[PDB]
Amino acid sequence: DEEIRVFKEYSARAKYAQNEGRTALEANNVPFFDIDVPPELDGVPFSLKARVRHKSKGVDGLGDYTSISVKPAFYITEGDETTDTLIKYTSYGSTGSHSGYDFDDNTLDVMVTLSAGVHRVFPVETELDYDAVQEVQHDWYDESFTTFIEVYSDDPLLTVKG
Ligand SMILES: [Ca+2]
Ligand SMILES: [Ca+2]
Repeated sequence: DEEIRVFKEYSARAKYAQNEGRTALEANNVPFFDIDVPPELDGVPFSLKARVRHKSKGVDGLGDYTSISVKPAFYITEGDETTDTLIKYTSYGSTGSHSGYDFDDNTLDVMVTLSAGVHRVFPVETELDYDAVQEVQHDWYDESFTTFIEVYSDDPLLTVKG
């Protein structure tokens, strides 16, 4: 069995966000999930992933051939869920028009090194595309063309075996 530890699934489009700290993102209703890092993973790098869908064609009335640059990230509290400082994690960028075919879904795949205890994770889109700004007046904290279908880990360090 190739085990998968699911952390969360999201149906809503992820919001554009710069690294403005935990309080700012929560104020703007950026959904999150918490990960409780156990003592045996205290300060130990592990793999965190997301199934990511980019879909731009006609979204908010955007042109079907408009090129949209994307770069999803996790923003994760360095301290616990009550602290503000966030660390940025990215792994890929993509560009051009996006149809959002499930067989084209991308994978954010990062190495995360965290202290023991709870950390809050914000799945976000970090790239605000200028064509989007001009065509459909997208700005920071608007819903982007990026959706975190599922956040997960297939790292044996995190999964329940079976
Ligand atoms: Ca296995
Ligand atoms: Ca563009």
